[PDB]
Amino acid sequence: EADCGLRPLFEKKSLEDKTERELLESYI
Amino acid sequence: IVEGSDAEIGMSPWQVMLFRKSPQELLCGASLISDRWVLTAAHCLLYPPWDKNFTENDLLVRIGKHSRTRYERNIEKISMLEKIYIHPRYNWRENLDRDIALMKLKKPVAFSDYIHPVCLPDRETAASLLQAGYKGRVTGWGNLKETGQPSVLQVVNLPIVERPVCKDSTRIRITDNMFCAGYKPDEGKRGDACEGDSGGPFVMKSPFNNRWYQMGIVSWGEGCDRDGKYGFYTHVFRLKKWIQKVIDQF
Amino acid sequence: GDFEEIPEEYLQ
Ligand SMILES: Oc1ccc2c(Cc3ccc(CN4CCCC4)c(Br)c3)c(-c3ccc(OCCN4CCCC4)cc3)sc2c1
Ligand SMILES: *[C@@H]1O[C@H](CO)[C@@H](O)[C@H](O)[C@H]1NC(C)=O
Ligand code: NA
Ligand code: NA
Repeated sequence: EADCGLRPLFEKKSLEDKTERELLESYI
Repeated sequence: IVEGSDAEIGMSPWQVMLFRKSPQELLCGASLISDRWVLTAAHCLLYPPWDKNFTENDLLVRIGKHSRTRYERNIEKISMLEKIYIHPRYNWRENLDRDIALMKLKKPVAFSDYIHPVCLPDRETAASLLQAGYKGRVTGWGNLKETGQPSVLQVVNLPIVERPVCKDSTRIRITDNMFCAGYKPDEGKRGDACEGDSGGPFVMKSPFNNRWYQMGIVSWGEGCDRDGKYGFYTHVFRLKKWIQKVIDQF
Repeated sequence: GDFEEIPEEYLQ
């Protein structure tokens, strides 16, 4: 899908969820 | 989900609930990959050892939910299935190799703030993110412990585990079509999917384009959150050719 | 607990 994986309430508004930083910090 | 936490509203808009018509009950998790296709584990639909063999008419797919038991009026959408496709080489007799199935909805579902598809990985995304130590996310309305039920969708983040470690934790023969995940007994952190969560998505957020990708499908485990044991997931990219085949042809 | 009743339209 064109906009697959971009969440209306998060990525689209540029807001981050409570624990996504945990994932990103694990990607060396 | 064992040792997880309540999900935020709209946190996993691709999460789908596989719901049995009668008796009305939660069977498994699943994921929305387009307006008319849902991805899940083959074992959710077919597993002879447990006398399981559901057809299109036996169940419903509920999308956009948060609460496990409530009928979320004006928020969730319930759909009927047109057809179910199970991998021709799904190995239920031995190790659940190629534990994957596709379901075609009778009519497309309209997207909303709560309903939105997840991306399928490309070879490059899989190569870059499917590495030991890298964390993924699992969501579901499954049991809170091996041996109760959550009120709302639960979430837990888990690190992918080195293939040798996965292999040495079980007697089951593992294939290239699976990967395992979970914390090690010494890491001082727990978490795992559990009964009712299987068939659900294991996702990762690409640091390159900020999109969420479904890297795995909750497939099998021995117990839930047992030390020295790990959850096994279907390698979605490895089976993408089959996925595209079904969708393109049907 | 058990599940809440869903519209009949979805059960036919
Ligand atoms: O991290 C994970 C990853 C996957 C799973 C699964 C799926 C899972 C686990 C194990 C198997 C069996 N394995 C044999 C070797 C490889 C497959 C299958 Br299929 C699927 C769990 C589960 C456990 C019990 C259950 O119903 C009990 C209730 N039943 C009593 C008998 C019938 C009803 C339903 C789901 S818990 C769990 C944690
Ligand atoms: C499962 O159900 C299908 C469709 O009703 C049937 O064709 C098949 O014989 C059943 N058993 C197995 C093991 O597929
Ligand atoms: Na082994
Ligand atoms: Na474990």
